[PDB]
This record gives sequence, structure tokens and C-alpha cells, in this order.
Amino acid sequence: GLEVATYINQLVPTNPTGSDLKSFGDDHLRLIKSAIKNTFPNISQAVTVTAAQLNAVADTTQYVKPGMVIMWAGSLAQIPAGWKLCNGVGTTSNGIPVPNLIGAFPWGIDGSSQAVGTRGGSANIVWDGFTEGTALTLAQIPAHTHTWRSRGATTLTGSAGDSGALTGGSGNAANTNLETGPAGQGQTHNHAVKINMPLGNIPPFCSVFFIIKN
Amino acid sequence: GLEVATYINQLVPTNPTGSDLKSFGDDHLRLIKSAIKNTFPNISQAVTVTAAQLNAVADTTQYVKPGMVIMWAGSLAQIPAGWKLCNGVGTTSNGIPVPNLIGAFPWGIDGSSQAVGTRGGSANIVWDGFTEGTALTLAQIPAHTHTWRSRGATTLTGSAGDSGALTGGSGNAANTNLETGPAGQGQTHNHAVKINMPLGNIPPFCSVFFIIKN
Amino acid sequence: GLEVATYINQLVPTNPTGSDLKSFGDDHLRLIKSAIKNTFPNISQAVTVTAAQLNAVADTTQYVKPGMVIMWAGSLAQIPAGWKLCNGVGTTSNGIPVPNLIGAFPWGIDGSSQAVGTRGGSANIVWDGFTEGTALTLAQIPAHTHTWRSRGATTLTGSAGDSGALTGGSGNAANTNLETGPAGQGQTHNHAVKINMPLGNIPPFCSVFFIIKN
Repeated sequence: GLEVATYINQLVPTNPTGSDLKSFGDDHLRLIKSAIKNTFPNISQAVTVTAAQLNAVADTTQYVKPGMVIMWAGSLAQIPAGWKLCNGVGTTSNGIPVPNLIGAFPWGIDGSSQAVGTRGGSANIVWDGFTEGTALTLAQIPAHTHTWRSRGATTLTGSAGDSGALTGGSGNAANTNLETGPAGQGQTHNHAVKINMPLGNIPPFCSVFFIIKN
Repeated sequence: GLEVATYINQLVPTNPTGSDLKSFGDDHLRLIKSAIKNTFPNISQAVTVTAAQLNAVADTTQYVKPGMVIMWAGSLAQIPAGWKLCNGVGTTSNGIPVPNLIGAFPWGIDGSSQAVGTRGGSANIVWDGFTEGTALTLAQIPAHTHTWRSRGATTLTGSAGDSGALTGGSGNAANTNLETGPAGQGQTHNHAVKINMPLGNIPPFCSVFFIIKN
Repeated sequence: GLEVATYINQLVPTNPTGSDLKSFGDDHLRLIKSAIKNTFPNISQAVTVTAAQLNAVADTTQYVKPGMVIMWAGSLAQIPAGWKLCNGVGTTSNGIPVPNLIGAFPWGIDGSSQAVGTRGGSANIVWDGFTEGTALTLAQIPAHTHTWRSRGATTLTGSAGDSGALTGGSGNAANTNLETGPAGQGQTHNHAVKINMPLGNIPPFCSVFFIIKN
């Protein structure tokens, strides 16, 4: 007979039976047209895709799920919709907090060594140098000599009966041109280093934005 | 005449010619309905997209290809389907080996300097401290002297006819209160360093997961 | 009446009124078929997706825009179409300049500290070693002594009345076996370091390509 259908899913593929009257046939035609106009109200051009391509839409693994992060080479004004700069401020659509990547690096973690989004390391933390002593040899000292000057007006008691003793009374120190044998030459005394070096050395980098999909 | 079609592609646009019998017209109607019901069996609501949007599905360059890798800001449990953690184990669908990114950084390469996925650099390789000696000056030595002591009971052979010589035999060393000239005062001696420092320094980073699309 | 329609959007859902002639009805049928054949020229199999999935195509937040950059684990030959190596050469389709990531690291910037694509830091900048001096103690000297050698034929003017002075003129240097008191033994003198160390120590990394979506 005749049925009420708004969308194509409600069409009855056997309704206009052979015994039905022709006076309703016109209505049937109208009905069919109506159905199409209620299912594709905006289609006006040719749809050239095939059935396989249309069925491929159902796959969702292709589509980018919320929560991924990317680095952005464009300006901040042209940031794509649904992506927020990874400033560490705010949460995503599902509530995951935005990580902070400003002036940092992506350090691959297993989720157990560090908490996700943890910021660590620095280019300049603390600095201190420290050597250690050198076992000096006799030649470590320079080619130095000790001048021999007898204190005051020294009168050495060397005669027949008294042993030779440089008995020097206080007074004008008689600087004789007497010298003692030089010792040492000023050789090389070497040390090791136990420097404190948390000063980080930044390798070559590039400056790019960081945006996480909302 | 009349045709039999399973899908809309087999509909004949000129079949019900003006010379055909009217008793077949009903059949035609049924046929049309059947065709639609076999081509869109799951469509029940309005489809508001336009032809251009539907034709855009054929474009695949925007679709993300297998083997792409990304940083994931969520937990390991909430990893999106089609992605595997960057543990360096296994291969992709097309056979690309999985690189290991745990505890590493993304080092941009041109494919000629290093092989893709190669792990280089380390936070601790080796260390050695090594200064060198200083060309010491005469004042490098501290304020030190050498006391004048005579070995044994040293007696000078100083008389009228014998040259004064402190000819001292073995005996009790009588140390007289004589002191030689001081040499030096202990000035500053500087060294340079030839340190061996491959011990890597960790710059600022952030802790995130890494997953590659299967 | 009868209308001229090429696509489904031009169909009049109320055209075949009840007062129209039967002789035109056949034409109506043809028209409908033609419309469908002109709207889906390539559909030849069942389309099992639902209305909601087709409607979801209109969303573009699901679509990765031109401009962002990704890192790639595959070979250079198998780079996906529409992606060009981030060699710093050229611009995108919308005009975003290509950053250079060869031998670089991703440095997150807020758009004010640095411009996009800025490169800094190096693996080998400069190196200088520099210790400092230490105030040497009196014990810093090694176990060294100075011999008491008398210049020339040294004779003391020691008589009964004349002060004993080792008045030694030039001549044969008479070396008496007299040794002055040794001082020091060469103990530990310690310093610090003020090394100039910008040579980059690259932390552990991995080698991955960098490609920008054109």
C-alpha cells in the first residue's frame, strides 16, 4: 500500500504491490522524492568517491586523538584550532594537565623514573674548581741561594785553645761576599682537577613552539 | 524495458520508454526503493555535509601514515590504539624498525652523519683532571732560612799562617745561633688545565612519553 | 508538472500532482533514476557507515593542518608525501618558513625570548684552563739544604784582638764539608680552578629525521 517515511531507511521495498490502485501511484512518486530531499539536503555536486573510501571513514585509528603533543614552526597567531601552546598552564579536553616545554627539552621517560611533565636539569647550576697538592722534589724550588751574613760585628773565637765558633755580637752585620750553594731549579709541579661542574653545556638547538592538541 | 539492479550503479536511466506497458510501472517503483535500501542500509538521519567535504575524503596526504612517532603527554595505560611505546623493540606495519627513545633526546640528522635511530652522547663518559707546572720565581718559596750549624766540635784553623777553614771532625755537633739569609716569601704560582671532560651535562628538559604509530 | 533536474537537489517533491496526466508519469521515473546516476557516479557497493560518522567528516580539528613539524623514524626515500625535510630551506604552502633542525634540538620558546627557528649553543665553543696560586707555608719547601762553601782561599781574620771575619778573596774555592740546616719537606699545596668551559657535552640522544607538512 502506502506508508509514511521521512528518511530513506523507512522506505518499504514491497509496498506498491500489483493489486494496489493506480490512484495512489502519484503519491508514491512524491514520497520517493521527499525521502531523498530529507536525506541529502545539501548535496548539489557530483560525489566521485567510491564505496571503499566512504567506508574508510569509520576507521578512527587514523584520526588524531586528543592529548598528543607537537612542535609548531608557524607564528603563535596562526596556531591551528584545537591546539594550545605547551606553556604548562591549563588542562586538555579530557582534563590532562598541559605540560610545560618552555625553555626545556623532550626527555623520553617510561613514567616511572620521573613524573610526566617533570622539568629538570639546567645550563648553569653551580660551579667550583679544586686542585690537589703536588709532591715537590728538591729541584722544585727555584735556583735560589741563601747569602751568608754574620750577625753584627761577629768575632769568631778561633785560636789555640778555643774551638772555632762564630760568636757574633749585636751590631753592624758584616755582610761578607759569602754565598751558600743554590738548591733547586724551579721544575714542574703538576696537579689534578676535581672541579664541580653542574654548569650545563647547551648543544645546538632550534627555537620552535610547542602545542598540545586540546 | 525492465532491469534488475542490486545497487544504484546498475539503474538504467532510460529504461521505462514511452512504448512500455503501464502494468510494469509498479515494478519499477519497487526496484528503485530496493536499490536505495541496498546502497545506504545504515543511513537513518540527515546528512548535512556538502559535496566538497565528501570529495575531500579521497585526499589522503593529510592522513597520518604508519610509522610516525610522537610524544604522548598521557599515561602509558591511556595510549591511543595503533601506537606502540618507543622501547626500540619490534617493527612497524611496513617493516620500519622501532627506534629506542627512552632516556634520550631527538637529535636532528640529515641521514648521512648518523644512521637513523642511532643512540649517541652520554651524561657520563670519562673525566680527568690535569694541570701543569708553573715557571716559579725566586720569591715563590716561603719565608724560610737555613740555620748555620757546625758538624761535631768543628774548630776553625784560623791562625797567623794557616788559612781559616772550619775543619770539623766527628763529635757533638754544637749548633751556634747563626742563621743564613731568608729566600723568597711564598708568592702566587699559577697553573693551566688540560681537563678531559666528556661527562655530559643535562640541560633543562621535560618528562613525556614517546609512541610511534604502528 | 515536470521539471528539469540534473542533481538530487533540483528535484521538486510536489511536482507530480494528482491532477496531472498519466502519460508523463513514465518520464518522472526516468528523471529520478537520472538524478541518482548523476549524484553518485562511482558508488557500486554497499556503504555501511552511519549518518553521524559521515557528519563527523565536516570537523577539521581532526585534520592536521599544514605548518607543524614531525620527527620521522623511516628512511628518507619513504618520507610521506606532503612532508619535506626540515633543512631550513624554503617555506610552506601558506608561507611559514622552514626551520633548520639538522644537528639541533627542539627548544621550546614563548615567542618573546627567541624568534621561531633561532639556533644557539654548540658542542664545542671554547676551552681554557686556569688555576690560582696558593700562599705557601714555611713547610711547603722540600727537604733541601745549602752547603757552606767558602769563596776563594777564604781566611778568617781571627787573632787575639782582631774580630773574626771570613775575609775571602777570589781564588781556589775551598769547599768545606759544612752543610747548613735543611728546611721543609715539600708538603701539600692546594689550589682551585676557574676553567672557561663552554664545550658542549651532548646528553644521550637518538637520530630521527625532521619533516614539515607542506
